[PDB]
Amino acid sequence: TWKLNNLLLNDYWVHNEMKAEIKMFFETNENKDTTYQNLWDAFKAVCRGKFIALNAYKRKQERSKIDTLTSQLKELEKQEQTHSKASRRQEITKIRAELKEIETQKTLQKINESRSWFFERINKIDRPLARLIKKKREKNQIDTIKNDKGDITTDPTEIQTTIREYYKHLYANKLENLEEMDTFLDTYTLPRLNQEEVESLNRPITGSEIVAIINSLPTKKSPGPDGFTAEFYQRYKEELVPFLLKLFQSIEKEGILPNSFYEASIILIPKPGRDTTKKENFRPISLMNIDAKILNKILANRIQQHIKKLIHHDQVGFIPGMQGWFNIRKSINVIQHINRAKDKNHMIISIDAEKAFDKIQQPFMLKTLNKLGIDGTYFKIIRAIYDKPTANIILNGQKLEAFPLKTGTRQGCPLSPLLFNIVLEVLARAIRQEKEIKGIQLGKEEVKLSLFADDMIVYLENPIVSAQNLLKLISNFSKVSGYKINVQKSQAFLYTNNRQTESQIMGELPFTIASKRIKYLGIQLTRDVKDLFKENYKPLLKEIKEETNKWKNIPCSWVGRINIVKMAILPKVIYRFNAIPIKLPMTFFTELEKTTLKFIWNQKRARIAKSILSQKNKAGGITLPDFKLYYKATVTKTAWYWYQNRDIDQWNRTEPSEIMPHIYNYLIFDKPEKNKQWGKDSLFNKWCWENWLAICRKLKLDPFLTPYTKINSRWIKDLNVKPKTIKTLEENLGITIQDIGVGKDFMSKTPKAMATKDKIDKWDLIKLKSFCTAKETTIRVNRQPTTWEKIFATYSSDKGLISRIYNELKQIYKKKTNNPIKKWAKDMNRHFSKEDIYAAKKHMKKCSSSLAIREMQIKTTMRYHLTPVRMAIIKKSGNNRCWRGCGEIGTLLHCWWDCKLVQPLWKSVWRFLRDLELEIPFDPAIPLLGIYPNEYKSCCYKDTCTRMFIAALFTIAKTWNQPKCPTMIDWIKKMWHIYTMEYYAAIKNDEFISFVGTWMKLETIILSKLSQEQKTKHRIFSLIG
DNA sequence: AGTTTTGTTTTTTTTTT
DNA sequence: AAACAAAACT
RNA sequence: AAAAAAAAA
DNA sequence: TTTTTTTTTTTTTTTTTTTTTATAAA
DNA sequence: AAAAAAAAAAAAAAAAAAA
DNA sequence: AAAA
Ligand SMILES: Cc1cn([C@H]2CC[C@@H](COP(=O)(O)OP(=O)(O)OP(=O)(O)O)O2)c(=O)[nH]c1=O
Ligand SMILES: [Mg+2]
Ligand SMILES: [Zn+2]
Repeated sequence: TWKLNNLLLNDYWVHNEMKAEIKMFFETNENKDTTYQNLWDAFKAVCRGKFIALNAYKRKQERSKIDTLTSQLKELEKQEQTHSKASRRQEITKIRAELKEIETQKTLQKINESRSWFFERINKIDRPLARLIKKKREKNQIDTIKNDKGDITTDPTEIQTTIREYYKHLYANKLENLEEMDTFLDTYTLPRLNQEEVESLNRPITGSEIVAIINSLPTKKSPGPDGFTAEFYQRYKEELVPFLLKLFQSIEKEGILPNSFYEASIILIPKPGRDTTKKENFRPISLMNIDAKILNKILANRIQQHIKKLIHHDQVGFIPGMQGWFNIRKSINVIQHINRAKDKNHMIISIDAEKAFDKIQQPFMLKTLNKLGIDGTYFKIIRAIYDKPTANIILNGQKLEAFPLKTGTRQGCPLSPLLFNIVLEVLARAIRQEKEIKGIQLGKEEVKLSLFADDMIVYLENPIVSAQNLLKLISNFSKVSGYKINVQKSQAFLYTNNRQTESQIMGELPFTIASKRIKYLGIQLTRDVKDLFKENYKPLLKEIKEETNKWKNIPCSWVGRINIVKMAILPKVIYRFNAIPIKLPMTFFTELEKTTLKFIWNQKRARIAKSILSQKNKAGGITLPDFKLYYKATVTKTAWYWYQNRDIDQWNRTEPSEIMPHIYNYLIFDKPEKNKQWGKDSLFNKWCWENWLAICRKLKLDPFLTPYTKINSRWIKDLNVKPKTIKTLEENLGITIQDIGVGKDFMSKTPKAMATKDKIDKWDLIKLKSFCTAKETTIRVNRQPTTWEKIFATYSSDKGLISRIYNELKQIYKKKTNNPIKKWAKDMNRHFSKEDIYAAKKHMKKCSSSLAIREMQIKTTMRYHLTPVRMAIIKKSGNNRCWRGCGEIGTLLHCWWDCKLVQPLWKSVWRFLRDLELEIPFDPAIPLLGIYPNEYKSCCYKDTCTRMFIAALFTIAKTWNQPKCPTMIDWIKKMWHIYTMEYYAAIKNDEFISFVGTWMKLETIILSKLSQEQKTKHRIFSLIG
């Protein structure tokens, strides 16, 4: 089976001829005889023909030389068999040399192109470094199956039969009781779209909507069964989009898809931590054609706009703007309520659907869409999509015969997650409506359910009655929907007063009772909340320690090991903070910091101080992660939700509250409280407040009356004003006191405000007028807002809060550090200005794109390298003399610049600089630090000089303690290595116009100095010329 | 007039189902 | 995380 | 070896 | 009820003690 | 020579007792 | 060397 090779798209000739047939095919073909649905499948066949012909001609042509050499050489040696001749043997030798030459040239270029790609990515958070810590990807091979007879069988054809019969049977059985589906849908009250919303679904597709979806398709993904990739559609989007538009307009009119839209390839993926030999334990993922996914993406984007009308906020899975941590914190709050309660009669149940996407009955799903009011061209296209889908299974690389999909949604389709949620929402609305299943009461809140996709947790009171009635409702939903609950995964916590009562209830119900803990959404829920640190955070420390110990000998530098900690450790640490922001002992941070540094410095003491690595400005952009500041950023983030006061955020309302249950609405940018018994038992919210207040006083803010203080605040409510007045202002003028006006501007800011000024209850206005015109009010409200205050007040999205708060916290807590650049200035007798120190820092960032070259420069500036002076102090010895043996004191400036064994190399470099006809003083600050004297500031040759000097640093460092001169030829080899890596990458990026500027002059000089012998031994030849 | 800072856009990996 | 664009301040 | 949402660099 | 005083915890600053054996390439 | 850790002080908040 |  063909697949498009994406490298084939790169090529100028291939693009030109393919782009020519795309135009030619449609202008010839497009006539009344044939529909677009057929015409589109005919086009794809022709286009697949062309690519195979163009591949073959390309691949023949590139060996044409070797064809001619091999025939020509074989002809002369074919004569050599009959008679042996001298001059023929000479020509044979000549041509046979050239054949071996081109064999070598092809081999080297393959190696150098591979190396160049890796040279750009090294030590970067990228696929190579990700793969270094990963194991090998493990192949998709079924060689053993547990058999229907109970036997283990490895006969391949019996494997191919046993798998196919099982997957064919799973999808086969379509329910047929359509009368009962109506009766259940009538039983319960469901939402509906209005006429304006419905018109938004059914509107015509347009060219701008298509190109937007093409631009966003993921690159580097497997194609569908017809073999075309996302990169094809992105490349020819100009020619294709007119014809794609004609296709979708034809599908709207008729509700008929092309035949290829139904095709998909199933690949079987083993589920983690289950027997592979059981056929029961594989996940069938489906590969679909990219044109079919472009249509399905259109439909999913349209329904997603409305989805918050259809789906209650108990469901957070797949929904835009929701967070999984919402359900975690709500659940922990409920468990604490049960722990405190005097009379315990309560149960908490975790439920998962078995094969949730595969068991959805398609007739019930289409009835549900009609019951919500979805009809017209949108419903017509959805019905066409489920009309006859089929799958082929690809086992051991061999493509089996295809079966119909009579049930389920495809797992691998963009439209499947939302359709599943809309069907599950019918059951959720039924459970909430039914009052003989009793929720738990938390002050004024009732909590029955939390959902995350197919994952369900249920909170019940009086379980013997409530649990039986829940099961009966799910039985009835199963009969119509096909939904089924997964008996192996399902667990409960049961709370009762006496052992006898637990014994009886356990006998009734089908569920498995968890004594200590239930794993939930990535974390452990504990039966008592006091256990919460022990079960979640102490394991996480132990798991990070084991993980760094395994990696201890990986072959990367401290630069790469820092990036491993960011990529692998940091995401899981942030996830636990965000789910469970409880108050953590400082020993947690001490253990986490020691472990992480011990890994980065390879169990030897640090070469560069963690203080210096803290700031991006220092050490060339390399920066260490600060775990205490990420913790603080996560804890204070909650205050953004307190200010917003959203009706969806029921997770915030459910903390225990004897005193002042509304207080969190009042805390932020609002007036202080004199009662200080609130949040006495709070797990999360009280600790958030104490962190918020500490940061405000660090900044020297007054947090209590601000440019952002709301009209709906305690300030105005302590004035005794009627709610009709307060809400009138929010409806008419704005949210904040500043929107009203204060002092001189009290209402007079705008004509619409002065028009309002008469509209208020006569007594209220005089009360307001006194407060707004007071002297303290005028000063406090008129000040400029800081950046900290803008984070919590201004932004409408929660997106990216941790990232913003962390960047503020690093400026607020910024420390003093020693500067190595000042110590260099003391080793030389010179002063460096603030402008020089800035130049050294900019050079340390901009010397190269590769981390390999940048690391060398960073190590040199930051005084990384050991010296005899340092070692004499450490070893408590007088033997401070140069390891090379020139007899002088081994200072760092001796080692790099002044040792007579190093000096002949640096004079070589300056002799090249004179051949470039530059002029530069002979001054250690220029090559080592990158600090040039002012006259040279404006020169354009700095990029060339940077490659010359860093090559010299590599040469000296590779022989650091050895009693011999670094040589000019070793320098030339390094400089040529860098030239080769940059050349192939430059062509790949088409940066080649810049590349020729930098290297072209330098390359001519290097080649002039070598002999033909040296050039051959070291393979030094021009890649530009 | 030049340099520095802020914000958006393109590219990586990890978390859940 | 990088680079480019845009606006303000030295 | 595919999909959706979220997070960080 | 309000104000004052004492106790505990956390953060910042300064002093004192200890280190690794060469490096880049891999 | 340089980095890290420990030690000591200072500051604020919380709780109790008296004005 | 640490990708397709
Ligand atoms: C993890 C994962 C999940 N999905 C979707 C589609 C199904 C639902 C539920 O997944 P689940 O693990 O319950 O699997 P399920 O089918 O429910 O099988 P079980 O019977 O629950 O084991 O999420 C997916 O598309 N890709 C994935 O990699
Ligand atoms: Mg499931
Ligand atoms: Zn020396």
